[PDB]
Amino acid sequence: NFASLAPRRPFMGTWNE
Amino acid sequence: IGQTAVPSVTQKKFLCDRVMWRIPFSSNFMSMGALTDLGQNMLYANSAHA
Repeated sequence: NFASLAPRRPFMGTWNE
Repeated sequence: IGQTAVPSVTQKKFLCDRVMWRIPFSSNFMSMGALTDLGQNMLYANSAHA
């Protein structure tokens, strides 16, 4: 291992409210 | 080769080009996480080993 990680919808989407 | 073939010896080798040799600091050599168990075994006693 060489160290490598990340935090990981067809029907529209943007909804931060 | 053939029925006139001369006596012979065998020679053996390998190549491993773009690689780097690895030795994981793990209680067994599998990769079970980025922070290995040996890397978190001896945070108990100071350690400071040469």
